[PDB]
Amino acid sequence: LAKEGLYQYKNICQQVNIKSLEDVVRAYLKLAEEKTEAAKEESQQMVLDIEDLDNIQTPESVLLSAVSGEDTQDRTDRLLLTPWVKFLWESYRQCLDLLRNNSRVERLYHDIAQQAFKFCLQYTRKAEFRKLCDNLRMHLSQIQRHHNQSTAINLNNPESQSMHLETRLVQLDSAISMELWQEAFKAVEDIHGLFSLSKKPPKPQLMANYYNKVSTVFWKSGNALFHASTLHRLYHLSREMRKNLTQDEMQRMSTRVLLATLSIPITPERTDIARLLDMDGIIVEKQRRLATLLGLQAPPTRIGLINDMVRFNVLQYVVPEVKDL
Amino acid sequence: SGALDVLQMKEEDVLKFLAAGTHLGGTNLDFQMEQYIYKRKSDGIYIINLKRTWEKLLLAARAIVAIENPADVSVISSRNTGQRAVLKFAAATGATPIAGRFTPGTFTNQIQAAFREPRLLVVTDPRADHQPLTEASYVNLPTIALCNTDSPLRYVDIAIPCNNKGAHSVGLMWWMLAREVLRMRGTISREHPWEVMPDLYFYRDPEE
Amino acid sequence: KGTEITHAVVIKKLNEILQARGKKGTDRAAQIELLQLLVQIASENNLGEGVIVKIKFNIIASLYDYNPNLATYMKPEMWQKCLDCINELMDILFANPNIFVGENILEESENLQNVDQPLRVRGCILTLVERMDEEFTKIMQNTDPHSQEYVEHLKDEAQVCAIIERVQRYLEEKGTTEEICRVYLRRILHTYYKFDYKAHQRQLTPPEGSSKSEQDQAENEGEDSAVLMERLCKYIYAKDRTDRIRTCAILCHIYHHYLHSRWYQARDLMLMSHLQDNIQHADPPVQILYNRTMVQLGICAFRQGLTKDAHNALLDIQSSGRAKELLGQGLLLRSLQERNQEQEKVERRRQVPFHLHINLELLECVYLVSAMLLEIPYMAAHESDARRRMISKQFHHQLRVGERQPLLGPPESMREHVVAASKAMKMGDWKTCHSFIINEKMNGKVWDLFPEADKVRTMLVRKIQEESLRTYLFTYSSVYDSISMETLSDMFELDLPTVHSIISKMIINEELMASLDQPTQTVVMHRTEPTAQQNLALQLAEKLGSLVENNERVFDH
RNA sequence: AAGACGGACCAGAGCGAAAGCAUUUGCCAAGAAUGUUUUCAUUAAUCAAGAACGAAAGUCGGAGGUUCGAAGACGAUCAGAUACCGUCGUAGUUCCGACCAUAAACGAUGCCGACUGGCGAUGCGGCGGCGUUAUUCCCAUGACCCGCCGGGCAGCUUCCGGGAAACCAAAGUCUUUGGGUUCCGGGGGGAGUAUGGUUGCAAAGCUGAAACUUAAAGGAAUUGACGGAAGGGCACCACCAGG
Repeated sequence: LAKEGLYQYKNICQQVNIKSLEDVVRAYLKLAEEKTEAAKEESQQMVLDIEDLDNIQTPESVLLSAVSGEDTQDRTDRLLLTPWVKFLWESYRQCLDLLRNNSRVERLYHDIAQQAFKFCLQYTRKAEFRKLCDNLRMHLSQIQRHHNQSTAINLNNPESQSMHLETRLVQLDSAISMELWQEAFKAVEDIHGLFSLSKKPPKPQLMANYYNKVSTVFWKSGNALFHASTLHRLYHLSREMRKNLTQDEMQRMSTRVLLATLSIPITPERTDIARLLDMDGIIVEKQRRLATLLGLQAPPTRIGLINDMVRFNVLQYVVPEVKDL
Repeated sequence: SGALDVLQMKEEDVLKFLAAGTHLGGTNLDFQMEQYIYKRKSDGIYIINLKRTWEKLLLAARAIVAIENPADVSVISSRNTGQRAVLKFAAATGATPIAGRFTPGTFTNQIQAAFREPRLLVVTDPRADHQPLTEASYVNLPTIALCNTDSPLRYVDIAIPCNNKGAHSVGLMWWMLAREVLRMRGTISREHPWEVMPDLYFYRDPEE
Repeated sequence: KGTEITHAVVIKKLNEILQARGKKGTDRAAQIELLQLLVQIASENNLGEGVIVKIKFNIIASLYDYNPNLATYMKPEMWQKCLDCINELMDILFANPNIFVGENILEESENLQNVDQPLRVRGCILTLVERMDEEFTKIMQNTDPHSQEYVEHLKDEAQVCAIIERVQRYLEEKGTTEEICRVYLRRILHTYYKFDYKAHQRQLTPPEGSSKSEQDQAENEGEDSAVLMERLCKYIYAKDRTDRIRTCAILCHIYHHYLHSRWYQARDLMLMSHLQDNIQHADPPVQILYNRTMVQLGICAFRQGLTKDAHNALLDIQSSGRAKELLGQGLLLRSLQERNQEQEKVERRRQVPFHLHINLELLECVYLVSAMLLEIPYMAAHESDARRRMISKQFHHQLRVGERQPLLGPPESMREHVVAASKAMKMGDWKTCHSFIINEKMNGKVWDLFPEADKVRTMLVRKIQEESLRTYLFTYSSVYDSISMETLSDMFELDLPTVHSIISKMIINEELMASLDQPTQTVVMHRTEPTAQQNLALQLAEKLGSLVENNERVFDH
């Protein structure tokens, strides 16, 4: 699947993009079967495993669980593994798919996000992680080729929309937050420049608003000063689309503003006594720096960030219980 | 020896030995040139010893030096890569250049188109100059020969190991052997190296 | 088939297997099968039944030598052919005793004293059991962890351990005491990775209506004959001084003292036998077993809930990144140090089976959490603008790799559960640590590893409650000038004899200026002052000023 | 069906004392090479006698005769052919058990041991390699590459030396003549005939002359010339087309 793919590199770089796109369909039909090949035995070994009794195997369960032997089913795990030669090759093909990549901008960038979200949610969150670093590099180095590739034809803007989803889903689902949010932040920052290249498209910025709106949940989960950045970025980039798209959501928009008021100030005192000894100014800098990424460079305070939403006439536009509250 | 320091190879020489590729040799087994071989490459290509190159570059020059004439030193190059070089050797040393065919009989043959009276012969390749080497052996003529790791050695007096075939390894030694004699006898005196580059040397390479 | 007569050709047909091995080229499939042909053709009995005894002695030698011949690492079915016939030879031997060993009971077909040495062939039968054990050692090592068939091969260990009983019970203790280096170690070999889980089914199964027959009073004693024979041959490894195995046994005794017994013994026997030095000269794969042992000391430091000893048994281990290779599983390009593959082949043909692998994520949650409840009230004294004991290269520095993470959302990694609980520890709320540890180590099955883990949790319940009470007092110290004992007994859910052991040691050992009326249950502190903490912060500075000024004259004179 | 034979693969290759050995596979003991701090302690060397083996045809007796095929005969061939040729075919070929003991059994070239020059292969065994390939989960395999060791097959190559030259690391280390042991020749014949021995069933095999005959016989090499030897060119005293 790779030695033949090395032909499929050079043989199908011969301008039959009927053949190129159909093999991208086959590149899913690569993984469409061997996803199920595990997914049958996900039941079918566990058909046998439940048919096996653990009461008799309890000292072997001591040999299992006190060892943490963790009885995974390699019937799946190896039929899990063989579409990675089918998966990762197409990602490895992708940086070399220059001068049009439009069989793949339509499909494979999103078909990677199709295939990744299956196998990440199935087993492979660490094989997700480096691959998203790989994709971001095979986003970047493919652009750094610059062999007839641009963003302003909305080529990289759905490549964004795939890869941003590839970041934001695993983060929320279950991932280490320090690393893939940087894979999101390096996606969001560069593609803010690619939006700046592609004449800022407000609907992927509405998706970026949603990427903020995702993060407003997450930065009430992870960092209030980022939430100071993102909920202020949630509302105004929506309030731009209240002007740009003329949103007639006068119940929701009156209730997304109270959503934008109440959560936005609440920044209590830090509890980290070691981190003051361990140089807090580096941390607040990163709290500043990824707020410079979002465009709200200094992380705003409790009260003056309310007063941004107060002075702007959307505090008037609150569904008035919160306004009274 | 003369000024012993630059007579023990300077990096100007050392780079030029690498630049002309003189250190390389053939692939053939020797029994008289394997002493002059430094090492061999993977599956055999012989790195010759440039120490053996230089020490024979000194003494074969010293055989020419204290002959009061370069006229009875007939230097020989049937190879066209050395024909510019022996032109620039005879330009520098003043020796007698022999380009191309020996015309068998210049050393024998009373009745002949020519007759030469040398004392020492200098040879690019004793296989390419065997017809000099025959009439060297006929009338008691010693012969310096530039020998690679595939060269013949019969009737061959003091031999300077070089790659000395094809490349600028030919014209570097004629740059160097005219260096060594003007080092000994000349205006490049007192064992100083040349200020003349081997670009007055290396062979013509038909131009644009 | 070969020859249709009795004994005489059959020994020559026996020796022809024994002879044909010693060649630069030798196939050994025919050498095995003809021995079974000589089993059935020896239909005569003790003219031929004794011939089977050396045939079963030579089947295993033919079965063993058959697989460093093609591959590799013997097939376990070929090993189960060894497991079958070692059982079968002992089945012969239990019916045999000292017949065809002969010993002039009869001579033909008898006498293992005929060539040669009637105990040695019996002793090499025990060395054939080694051949069953050595490939099974490879079978435990060279079989995949995620493979559920690895559990299937591991089930045959008790069948080996049955023979470890069956040999030494048929022994005739010539084989016991001469091989007390090994035959005793064969009793260790089924003990020193074994569990308290069966001991919970042995000892903590109540003997009121279960262990009433002599069935649970013979097999359970055999489960503790192994913890007996180790102490029985402590004193025989006084004799069998065997420091490659003696130091190795005592560390496995310390395993039995930590796990299979009470860890107070394991703390003593490390101090007793002084195995800081013997491990070097005696085969540094036993240093790996030594590093396996002090890990399991820290396990039973954690099983007994001792956090300092969980830090201090992880002192020869967790002051270094060696602990990966202390199970023999480090990678070559993991650093610029691990070279090379061939030495990696030596170390990993050697080490280690997966049931002999252990949970390092537990070990990090052993190492990090144990100093987390220690160093945070310790540093809360330091971070109260009063520090002189800032210890470099500590869990403080193991916190630093997890500390500066501003992006860190939910705790999901093992360090992330520590660092979240560390911040919950810094808040002084004990309850918030329990969400970050106990549930998440059940999420990562790390709590799900011990039977003692409910106690270990309950031990670490109070280690969170008592010490976050200290960070409650350490952080809110300037304005607390009257401190209750009735409230704090109700707040942090801690009874008074603990609280009196807390608050006195909060007053005595921390040396806080604090009046205390334990009849009134009232702490009165009055620290005075927080702006004069800067006077303490300047006396942090100017006292350093006087020292190196003195040290300016100390070096120069 | 018959009986024959394993092509091509198949070589300056292997093995075997030669005479020799080409389907597979098995059995059988053998033999070489190699490697070998194994062993014997010099048992070694070469060889009249003596012995083994020794192609073929022949013969002895059969089988066998498919195929072929001395003889044999035609058909054709030629002045003559019995020959080549075509046809048919006996013995033979086929093979067994015998004799035979011969061959250009030729490498026209004693043995053994020593010594004297350059290279590149190949069969072989052992070894050296961050060598490649190759499998099992890879090693250890092997295919193979570089290198080495030998004992090979031999090859190429040079005032190694010789030789009448031819040629030859042997056909060298010879007049500066001597390793050892065996075998053989003394110009050419008559003639392996006579003579006797001798074997063999015979066929024949072996040992082995004289009278007389002769100043040449022979060997290489040079030069011619010749060829129903071969390769080049040209002329109407040669052709063609022609007159």
